[PDB]
Amino acid sequence: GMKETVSNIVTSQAEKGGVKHVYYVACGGSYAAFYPAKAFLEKEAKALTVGLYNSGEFINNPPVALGENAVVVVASHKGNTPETIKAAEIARQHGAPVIGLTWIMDSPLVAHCDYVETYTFGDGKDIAGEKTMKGLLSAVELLQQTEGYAHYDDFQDGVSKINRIVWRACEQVAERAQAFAQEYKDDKVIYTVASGAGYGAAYLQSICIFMAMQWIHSACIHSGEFFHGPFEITDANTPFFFQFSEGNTRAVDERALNFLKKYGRRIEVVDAAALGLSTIKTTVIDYFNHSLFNNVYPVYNRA
Amino acid sequence: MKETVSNIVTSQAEKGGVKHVYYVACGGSYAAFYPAKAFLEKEAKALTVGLYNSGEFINNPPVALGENAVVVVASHKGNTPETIKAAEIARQHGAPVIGLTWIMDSPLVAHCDYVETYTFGDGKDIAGEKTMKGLLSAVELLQQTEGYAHYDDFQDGVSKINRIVWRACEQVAERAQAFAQEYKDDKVIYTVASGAGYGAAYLQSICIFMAMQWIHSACIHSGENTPFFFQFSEGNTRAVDERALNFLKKYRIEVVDAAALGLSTIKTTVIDYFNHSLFNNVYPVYNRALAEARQHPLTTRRYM
Repeated sequence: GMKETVSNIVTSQAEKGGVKHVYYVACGGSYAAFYPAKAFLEKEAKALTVGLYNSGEFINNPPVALGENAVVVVASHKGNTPETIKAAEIARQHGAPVIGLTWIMDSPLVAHCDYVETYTFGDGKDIAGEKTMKGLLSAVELLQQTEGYAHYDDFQDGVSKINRIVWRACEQVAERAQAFAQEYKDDKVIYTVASGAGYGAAYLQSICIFMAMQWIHSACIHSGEFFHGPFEITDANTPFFFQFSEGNTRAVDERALNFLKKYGRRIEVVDAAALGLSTIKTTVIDYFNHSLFNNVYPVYNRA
Repeated sequence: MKETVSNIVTSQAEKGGVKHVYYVACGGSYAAFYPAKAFLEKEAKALTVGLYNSGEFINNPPVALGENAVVVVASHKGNTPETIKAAEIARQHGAPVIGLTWIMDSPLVAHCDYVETYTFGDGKDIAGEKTMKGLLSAVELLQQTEGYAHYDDFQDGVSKINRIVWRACEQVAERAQAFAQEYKDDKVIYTVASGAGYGAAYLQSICIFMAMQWIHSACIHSGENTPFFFQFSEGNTRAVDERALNFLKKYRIEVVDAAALGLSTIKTTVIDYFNHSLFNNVYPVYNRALAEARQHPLTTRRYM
C-alpha cells in the first residue's frame, strides 16, 4: 500500500524532523504522469513543498533539500532507466526515503528503492491502480498523514469511479476517433491545449503520441498562456487537439476555446463534462482529468 | 530586492515569517521568472515557491495563499488584466506583493506593496534585466531567511554577465545571417533546453517564433529534415544537453553554446542561473536576421 508506506515513512523520519518535501522524479510520460500530484500539493498543501523533476535533470541536478526531511517518489516501467535509477540511488545516498513505481519487480529499480509499489498496466486494466493514481495517492497520503486533508474521503470516492468512467468513455469515443483520424491523418503539425491538474496528459499526448510515435509535430499550449503569444498562430488550417477540463480551470479552458472556435476552424475538442466526470465531486475533480484523457486518447492514437 | 526583501522579513516575521513564495505572471514575464523558481527548488530547505500563469492562479489559487506567502507579479507595460487580478487577490489574503515593471504609473502599481524595475531597451545592462531582478528576489529571500551558501559567488556572476553577453551578441552576428537564410523557409522550428535556462527557450518559442513570426514551435526539454534551435546550456545539465545533442548530430541543427559564448568565467556553483540571461540576450541577434530574411516585421500582430 501507499498508506502504510507513508506511515512507515512518517514514523521513520519522525525523529529527524519528519517529511517536509516531496519530489516526483521520472522521464517523459513518467515525468508527466506525476503532474497531477504536483498540482495537488501546490493547491492543497500548507507546509509540504513539491517538485516534479525529469530524472535526467534530477540525477545531474539534485536539490539540496534532498534530505531525510524529503521523500522521493520515482517511476519507471520495465524499471531500467539509468536516470530513474541513478535518481533512486542518489536519493538513498542522501538517505531520503524512496518509493518506487514499476511494473517489473525483477528490475534493478526494485533493488535500489526503500519501498516499491507496482501499478496496473495492460489492456482493460484497473485505472484506480494505474501509474498516475499511485502518484496521486502518494501525494494525498503524504498530505493527510502530515497536515491532514480536508477532502480525503471525496478523493477516495473519486478513485472508486475511475474505471467505470474511463473504459465506459474509451468506447464512447469511436463516436469521433474515426472522423478525427480521417481528418488530421496528413497534418504535419498538431497542437494540444490544456490547463489545471490534467495539463500533463496533453503534454504527454504531444511528446509521446504525436511527436515520437506518429513522427508528427506538436506542442502543448497552456490554455492561459495561449493569450500571450501562441494565440497568434491560429489560422483556419491550424489543428488544435483541445482538452477541455472539468474543475477550477474550466473557465481558463473555455476562454481559449471561444477564441479558437470564433477564429480557428479545425479543433478536435475532447470534453470531460461530455464523458461523465462530474460524477466526481467538485472539491476533488481537478485531479481526475489526467486519468480520463490519458486513457481515452489511445483510442484516437490507434486510429 | 535586498531592501524590499528586508522590509518583508521584518513586516511579516510578526505574523509567522515567509514560508511561501509565489511568482505569478503571463507569457514573456512568466518565462522570465523561470530561473528564480529553479533557484528555490534547487537551493531552499524551508521556503516554498510556485510559478503560475496569472489566469490559473486567479481561477485556482493555492490555499496557502496567506500572510506567510509573498507574491511576485510582473508586467512589462504593466497592465495585463490577469496579472493584476492576481496581485489584487494576493493582497486580499494578506500576502505582500512585489511588482516588476517598466512603467511605474501603470494600473498594476495601484496593487503592489513594493515595486522595482530593470534595464530594458537596446544595448541595456544584463546585470539590471527583468530576469536578474526576478532572480535576486529569490537569492535575497533565501539568504535573509535560511542563508545562501554561494551568495558571494552569485554576486560575482552578476559582475561578469553584462560583458559576457555584449561579446556573445557580436560573436553570433555573422552566424545569424546564415541561420536566417536557412530557416526563413521553415514553418516549424523546435527550441531545446534544460535547467534554469528553460525559461528562455520557452519564450523563444511562444513569444517570438509564434507571436512575432507565426512559426510553429515547441520548447522540448532535453531530458524528455527537422530543425532545432538548440541551447547547449552550461552547469549541472550540460551533460543532459550533451546527450540530447549527440542524438541530433549523430542522427538541420543550430547549436548555440553557452560555453562557446564564454560563460564558464562564472563559477560552477552559480553558473546554472545565468544561462537564461545569456540565451535571452544572444537570441535577438538571430531573430532580426530571421525577421528580415522572412518578410515579417517582429511588429506584426493580428490580434491583441
